[PDB]
Amino acid sequence: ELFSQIIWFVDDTNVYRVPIHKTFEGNLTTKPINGAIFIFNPRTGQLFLKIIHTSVWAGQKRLGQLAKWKTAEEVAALIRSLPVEEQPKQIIVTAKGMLDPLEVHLLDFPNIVIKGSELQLPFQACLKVEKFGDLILKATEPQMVLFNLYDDWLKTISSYTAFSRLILILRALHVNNDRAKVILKPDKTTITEPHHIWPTLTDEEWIKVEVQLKDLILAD
Repeated sequence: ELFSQIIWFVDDTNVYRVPIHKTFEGNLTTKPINGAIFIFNPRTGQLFLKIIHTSVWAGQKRLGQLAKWKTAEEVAALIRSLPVEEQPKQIIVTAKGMLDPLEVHLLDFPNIVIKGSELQLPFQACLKVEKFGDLILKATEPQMVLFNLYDDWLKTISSYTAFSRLILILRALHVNNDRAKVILKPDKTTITEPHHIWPTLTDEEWIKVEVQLKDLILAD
């Protein structure tokens, strides 16, 4: 199932980013900031972060549409740089407009099945995590960076449990950033290792955190 085959979630929601601002003259700004494609392996925790520099948009119209195609191009490029045995067997998109661009970009990979999903998996929230947000903001050229979004969790829990824990974190951060961060710091001495994304907590502390995140998402 979702935990067997190499599977990737692809999120395009942060690729083309135009902050909403009204100029002194009363018009909306149109200038983009750097974005990123998130490509996520839910069994291993592996994240490929492709940073999208604003220079790539210079020139053309209907950039929201074009960004779906850019995302697909970059997914295809990643696949071609990997050995066959590391290539995904399934690609899952939560955005419907990704389906046709991916289908056209992956015609050379007949093994790869592309499907849509109604799952709420908001990588948007990673833009609020400073490790990622700063890296994206400050980039001066495109590049790709590797991450392990499960930290050391798989030493003691299953991929299923880790995936659930991550979705709860991202969803909580997405609906209520400030309260999510409070929940994720239960003690003054709670820290996050420099190479980790998330705090170091005991598995009992995580049970309690996970209930509170669920509650926060339910409260909206």
